[PDB]
Amino acid sequence: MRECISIHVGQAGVQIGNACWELYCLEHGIQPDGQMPSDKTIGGGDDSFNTFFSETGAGKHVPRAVFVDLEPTVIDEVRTGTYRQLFHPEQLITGKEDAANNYARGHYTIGKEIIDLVLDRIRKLADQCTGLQGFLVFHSFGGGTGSGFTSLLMERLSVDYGKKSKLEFSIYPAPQVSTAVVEPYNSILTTHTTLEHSDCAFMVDNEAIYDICRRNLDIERPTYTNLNRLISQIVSSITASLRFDGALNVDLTEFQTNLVPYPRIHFPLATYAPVISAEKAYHEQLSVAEITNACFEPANQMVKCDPRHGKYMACCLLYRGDVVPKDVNAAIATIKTKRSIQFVDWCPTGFKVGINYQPPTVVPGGDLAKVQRAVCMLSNTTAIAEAWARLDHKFDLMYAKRAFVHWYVGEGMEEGEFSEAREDMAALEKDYEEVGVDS
Amino acid sequence: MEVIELNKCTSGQSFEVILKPPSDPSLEEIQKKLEAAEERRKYQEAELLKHLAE
Amino acid sequence: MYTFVVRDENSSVYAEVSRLLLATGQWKRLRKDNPRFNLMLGERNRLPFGRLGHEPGLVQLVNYYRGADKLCRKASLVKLIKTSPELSESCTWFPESYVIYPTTDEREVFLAAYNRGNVWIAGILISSEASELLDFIDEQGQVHVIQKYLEKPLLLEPGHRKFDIRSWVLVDHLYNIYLYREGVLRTSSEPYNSANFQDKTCHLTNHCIQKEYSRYEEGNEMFFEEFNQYLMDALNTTLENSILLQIKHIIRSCLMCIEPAISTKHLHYQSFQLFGFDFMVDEELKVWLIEVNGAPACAQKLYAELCQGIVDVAISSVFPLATSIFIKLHH
Amino acid sequence: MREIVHIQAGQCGNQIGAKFWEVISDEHGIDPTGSYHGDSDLQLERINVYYNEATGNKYVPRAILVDLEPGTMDSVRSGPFGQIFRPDNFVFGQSGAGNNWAKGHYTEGAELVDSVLDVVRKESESCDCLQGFQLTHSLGGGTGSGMGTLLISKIREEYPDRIMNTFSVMPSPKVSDTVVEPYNATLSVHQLVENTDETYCIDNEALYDICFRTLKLTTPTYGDLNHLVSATMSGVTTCLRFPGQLNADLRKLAVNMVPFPRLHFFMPGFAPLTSRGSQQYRALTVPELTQQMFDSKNMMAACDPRHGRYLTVAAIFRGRMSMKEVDEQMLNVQNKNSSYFVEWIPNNVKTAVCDIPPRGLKMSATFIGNSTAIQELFKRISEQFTAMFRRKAFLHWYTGEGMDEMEFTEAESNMNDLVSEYQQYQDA
Ligand SMILES: CC[C@]1(O)C[C@@H]2CN(CCc3c([nH]c4cc(F)ccc34)[C@@](C(=O)OC)(c3cc4c(cc3OC)N(C)[C@H]3[C@@](O)(C(=O)OC)[C@H](OC(C)=O)[C@]5(CC)C=CCN6CC[C@]43[C@@H]65)C2)C1
Ligand SMILES: Nc1nc2c(ncn2[C@@H]2O[C@H](COP(=O)(O)OP(=O)(O)OP(=O)(O)O)[C@@H](O)[C@H]2O)c(=O)[nH]1
Ligand SMILES: Nc1nc2c(ncn2[C@@H]2O[C@H](COP(=O)(O)OP(=O)(O)O)[C@@H](O)[C@H]2O)c(=O)[nH]1
Ligand SMILES: [Ca+2]
Ligand SMILES: [Mg+2]
Repeated sequence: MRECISIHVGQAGVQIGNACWELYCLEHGIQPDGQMPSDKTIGGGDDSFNTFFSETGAGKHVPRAVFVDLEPTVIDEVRTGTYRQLFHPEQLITGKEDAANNYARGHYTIGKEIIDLVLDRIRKLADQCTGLQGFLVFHSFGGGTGSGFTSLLMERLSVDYGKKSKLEFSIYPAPQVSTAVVEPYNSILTTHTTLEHSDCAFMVDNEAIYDICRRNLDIERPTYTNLNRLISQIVSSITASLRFDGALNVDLTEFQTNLVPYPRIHFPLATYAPVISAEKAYHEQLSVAEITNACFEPANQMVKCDPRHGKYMACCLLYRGDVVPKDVNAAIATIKTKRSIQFVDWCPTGFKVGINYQPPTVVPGGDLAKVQRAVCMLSNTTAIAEAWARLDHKFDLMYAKRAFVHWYVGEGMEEGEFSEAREDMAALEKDYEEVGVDS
Repeated sequence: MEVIELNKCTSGQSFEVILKPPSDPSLEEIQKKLEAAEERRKYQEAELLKHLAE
Repeated sequence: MYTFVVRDENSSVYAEVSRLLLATGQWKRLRKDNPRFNLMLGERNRLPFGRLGHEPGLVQLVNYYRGADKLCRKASLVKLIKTSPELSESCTWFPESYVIYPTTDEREVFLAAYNRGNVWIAGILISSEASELLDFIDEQGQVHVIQKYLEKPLLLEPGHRKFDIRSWVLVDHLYNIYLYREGVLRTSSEPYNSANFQDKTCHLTNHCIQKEYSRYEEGNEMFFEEFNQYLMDALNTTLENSILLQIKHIIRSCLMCIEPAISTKHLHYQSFQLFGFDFMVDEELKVWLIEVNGAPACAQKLYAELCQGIVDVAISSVFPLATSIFIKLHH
Repeated sequence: MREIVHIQAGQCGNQIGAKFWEVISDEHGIDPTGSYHGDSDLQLERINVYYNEATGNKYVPRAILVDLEPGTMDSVRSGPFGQIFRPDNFVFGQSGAGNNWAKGHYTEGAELVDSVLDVVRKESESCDCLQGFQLTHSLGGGTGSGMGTLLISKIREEYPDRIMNTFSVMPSPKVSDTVVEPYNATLSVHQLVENTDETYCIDNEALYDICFRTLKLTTPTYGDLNHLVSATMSGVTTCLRFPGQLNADLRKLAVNMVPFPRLHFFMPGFAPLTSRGSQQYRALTVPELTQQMFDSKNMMAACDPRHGRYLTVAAIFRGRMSMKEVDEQMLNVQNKNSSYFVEWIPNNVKTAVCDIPPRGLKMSATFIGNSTAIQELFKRISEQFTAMFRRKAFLHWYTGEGMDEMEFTEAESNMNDLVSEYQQYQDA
C-alpha cells in the first residue's frame, strides 16, 4: 500500500476538501473523532483505506491531509466545525491577510512568505509514509490563493518530490457564483505555470455543477454546500479505487497511464449519473443501460462541451453499486451504435471498467437521493478544449485594454508574463485541435 | 467486443473491453524568479515614497 | 425585446433576415462581439460554437449546425455516403464518386471500376479517359473528388439544354426538416453538347458560368409552375410525381443520417440552418444528388418569401413575438 | 480582524461622519454608550472592522475627528451618539480655514496635521490586520478639502501599502454660494486622482435634486441631504461589516471596481429614496429594487448613466428576499441594456445579498457604479474653474497663503486628463 496526500488550497479547495473528507469518513465507517470500529488493526495496518488515512495508537484514523488558506476564516471553520478532532493542528495552516483575488499577490508577494512553512508541514506527512505515491491538490482557478499559491506549491513539490505524482481537482470559474472579474486572468496564469507540474487535472466548471443542482436537484439558487456535496461524489468516484480493494486505477501513476497519453493534454472530462433529488417521492430506478447512456449527455458532464465534435484518447467507466460486466457490455453495445464516439486513430476504441459493489454513500440530509447503482465516466476527450477557448477569449477582451493588469504588475509581476501564459494556452488549444482534426 | 484482463475482488470487478484496435525549474531558478519580483515591487514602492517626499 | 449579432456581412440571405427582424420593433442588433445576444447569425469559417450556450439569462440560437459541414463539402459528402450504413452502396441517387489527393484516398480504387462508356468530372474539369483528369488534380493541391459525369441528362425544350435543380431546406432546433415549396432550375442558354464536352457553359449550369455566355428564362431561372406546366405538356406528368418525391426522399435521408451527430436536442445552445441542395434529373426521370450547400444564396424573385419563413419557422419559434411556405418532410 | 481607520475632517466631513456612525451603530446594536444590545450573532461577527473593544465589553468607533475650528466637534460631542467616540480622538484647532483650500493644505492645517497623525498612528499600531483608511469630507471647503487631502498624502507615505478610501462630497451652486468652491474642488480632485484607491463621489447637485424634485422637499436642509448620504454609506459598506463573499474588504473591492488606477471614482445609487421621517408603507419588489437603483434619478452623483458605459458595478441587496429573483433581475438588467456595459470586461457586474435590512426598510438596494459618465461631474467643476481662472479671479486668497498659479494649472490639467481618460474608454 502506497499513501496519498491531499492538499487543499484556498477557500474552494478547503471547503471542497471538507466535503470530501466527510464523504470519505462515511464510506469507511470512520466517526467524527477518527475512531473506526471496523478496523481491527488497532494502531495501524496497510489496508486499502490507509492510502488516505494514517493511524494513532489511541485508535485515531487521521486524514493524510493538509489545508492551507492565506486567511483564517475558512480553515477556522474546520478547526471548530464538526470534524475538528479528525485533523491535527499542524495540518491546518492559515495566514494573516489573503491574496485579494490577485494571482500575482498569491504567487509572488504573500506566497513567498509561507511556501516554506507549507512545504515543512507537508514533509512532516511524507515522513510518516512507507511508500508515498503522490499528491491530490484541490483548488480554484479564480481566487488569489487557489491560483497563485497553488502554482507556487506545485513548482516546489516537483523540485522536492520528482518521483511523485500530482493530480489536480480544479474548480473552473463561472459567473453565477464568482466574486471577481479578474478570474480569467488568474486562470490562464495558473494553468500556464502549473501545466508542466501536474500529471492529471480534473476540471470542474462551477457552471456545470450549478445547472445539475437546479435541473436535477430542484435547487432554486444552489449554494457552495450544494455544489460541494456533488463535487464530493464525483471526486469520491475518481478516488474510490485508491481506498478500496480493486485492480483498476490502483495508484496515481495509473490515472496517468489510463487517461493521459499526451502530457499536456492531461485534462480528462468527468461525467456522472444519476443525480436524483432525495426529495423525489419515489424514483423509478435507472438501469446500467440508462446510467451508462447518461454519460454521453452534455448535461451530465463536469464541463459543458460536445464530445461528438472531438476525438477520444481514453475512457474509464467507474461503477458503484449493483453492476455486473454483462450489463456493462450490453450497455456499451447499444450506445456504441446510438452515439458518436470516435477515438483518435493511434488509439483503440475501448473502455476500462471498474465496479465497486457498494452503492454510492449519501450524506444524511443532503440533496442527493440514495440510488442502487451509479457511474462516473473519465473520458479524455478533445471537446474539453471548448472550456479553454472561452476562458482565453475572456482574457483577450480584457487584456487588449490592460484592464486590471496594474494590480498584478503592482505586486512585482511583469506585464510580459501575461502574454507568456496566454501564448502557452494558444499552443495548448492548437495541440487540442491537431489531435481531433478529422471530420 | 473482447473482454480482457478481468479481475474480481469481493468489492467489485475490473476489466477492459476494446471494440476495435488502433491504426523543469529548480529551487535555485525559483528564488531568482521570486526575488526579482519582490525587487520590481520594492523599487516601485520606493519610487512612490520618493515622489511623496518631493 | 430580443437581441442578435451579425457576423457574416456577405450573406444576402441573412442581411434580409436581420432586416426583417429589425423591421419588427422587437429585435435589437448588438455589436458583433457583444456576448449578450439571443441570435448569432454566425460567420462562415470557424464559428466559435464552443462559446455559445454559456450566458445565463439568455437562450442562445445560432444559424449553423456544427458538424453540418460533413454534408456540405464534396470530399466529405462522398465519405459520408460510402462509410455510413444508412446510405452506403444502399444508394441509388448519388453518382459514383471517389476522393483523390494531388500527389486514405481512392485514386487506385477509382481506376478499378473505371475499367468499363466512362465519363467523369473534377475550376472543374470533365473528361472520358483518366490520365488528364488525375493529372488535373495533381496540378492543384486541395483534395478533389471524381464523380461519374451524367451523360444522358434530361434536356429542356425548346433549346435542348441541360439544367440542375436547387432546393432550400431549413432545419430548425427541433430538427424539423422543411422544404420551401418554391424551387429553381438553373438552366443553360446553349444546347447540350453530346459529342465533345471539354468546353463548358452548356454542361456546367452554374449561374455564373452562364451570365457570361448566354433567352427563354430571365437570368436563366426556371421556377416550378413553369417546369411543372412543361412536364405536363411534354412528358404527361407532374413535377411532384416525377421529381419532387425523389428529392424529398433524398433530403430526408441525408439529414436524418447525421441527426445524431449534429442535433441540439439537449444541448446548451440550439441551432437551425438553411441548406441548398442541388439535384440532376436524368433522361429516365431519375433524380441524382450533386452537392449540398451549407450557406445557400436565394434567387432574387424568392428572397422575400424564404426570408420571412426563416424568421417564422426558425427564429420566432424560439423567441416568439408580441398558410405555410414550407413542406415539413415527416420523419 | 481587517480593521478600517475612519477619519472625518471639516464641517461636512464631521457631520456626514457622525451620521454614518449613528446609523451603522444601530445596524450593529450599539447604544450611545458603546454597549452591545443586539438580537443576532450576525451583528457582532465583523464588528471589529469599525470598532475597538474595551473592558465592560464596550465598543468604541475606530474613528478620528478633525477640524481646524472648534464647533462641529462640540456639535458632535453633544449629538446623539456623541459620547461613544474616544475623547482623545477629537483633534481640533481654533483658527478655521475660511473655505480656503490653501489654509487647510499648507498653512493652518500644516500646524495641526501631526497631532492628527499621532492619533492615526496610535489607532493603527493597535490593529491585527489594517485594511486601510476611510475618510469623510467635502471638496468645496477649506478644512475637509485642503487639510483632508493633506492627511491622505501623509497617511499614504506612512502606510504606502494600505487602502485609502474616501467619501468625497462635491460642491454645487444649487446648494451653496461661495465663489471659490470650484477652486477647492479642483485642487482636491487632483489630490484624490493621485492618492486614493476608491472615492465615492457624493454630489451635492444630485442630493439636492433628489430632495427637491423627487422627494418634494421644497426647503431642503443639510439634514435632508445627509439622510440620503448615510443610507448610501451604510449601503456601500454592508459587504465590509457583515459576513459574505463579495467585496468583503477594501482591496477585494478595489480589485473588482478599479480597472485602471486613476478611474477610481464611483457613482453610488440607492433605492428606495426616502425623506427623513417618511413613514414607509410597502416594501419594494425585487424588480422595483433593481430598475430603480440603476435609474439616474437614484444616483448620488449628478451624471447620466445612458451618457456613458459602465466599467465595473457592485450591487448590494438588503432584507429577506429570493436569491433566484435577484439573480434573474440583475441578469435582465444587463441583458436588456447591454450596450451600457463595456464588452471588454466580461461579467463586470457583481452582486451580493445581505439578509439584515437597514433601519426602517424591509428591503433596499445599494448601487456602486464605476461609469465613464462621471466625466460629466468633472466637466461641470472644470467649467466653473476655468471661467474664474482664465482671469485669475480670486487667486489672491490662495497666492497669499504661499501658493503659486502653476499649482492651479496643474490641478486643472490633471482633472481635464481624467475626463479625456474616461472618454477614451467610453469610445473603445
Ligand atoms: C441642503 C443645504 C441648504 O439648505 C440648501 C439651500 C441653501 N442652503 C441654505 C438655506 C437657504 C435656501 N434659501 C435661502 C435664502 C436666504 F436668504 C437664507 C438661507 C437660504 C435654500 C432653501 O431652502 O430655499 C427655500 C435654497 C437656496 C438656493 C436654491 C434652492 C433652495 O431651496 C430649494 N437654488 C437652486 C439656488 C439659486 O441660486 C437658484 O435657483 O439657481 C440655481 C437660488 O436662486 C433663486 C431661488 O432665485 C438662490 C436662492 C437664495 C439665489 C442666490 C444663491 N443661491 C445659492 C443656493 C440657491 C440660492 C436651501 C443650504
Ligand atoms: N464550487 C465551489 N467553488 C468555490 C468554492 N469556494 C470558492 N470557489 C471558487 O473560487 C472562486 C473565488 O476564488 P477562491 O478560490 O475562492 O479564492 P480564495 O480561496 O477565497 O482565496 P483568495 O485568493 O484570498 O480569495 C469563486 O469564483 C468560486 O468559483 C466552493 O466552496 N465551492
Ligand atoms: N451633503 C452635504 N454637504 C455639505 C454639508 N455641509 C457642507 N456641505 C458642502 O460642503 C461645502 C462647504 O464646505 P465646508 O464645510 O466649508 O468645508 P470645511 O471648511 O473644510 O469644513 C458646501 O458647498 C456644501 O455643499 C452636509 O451636511 N451635507
Ligand atoms: Ca488498518
Ligand atoms: Mg479566501
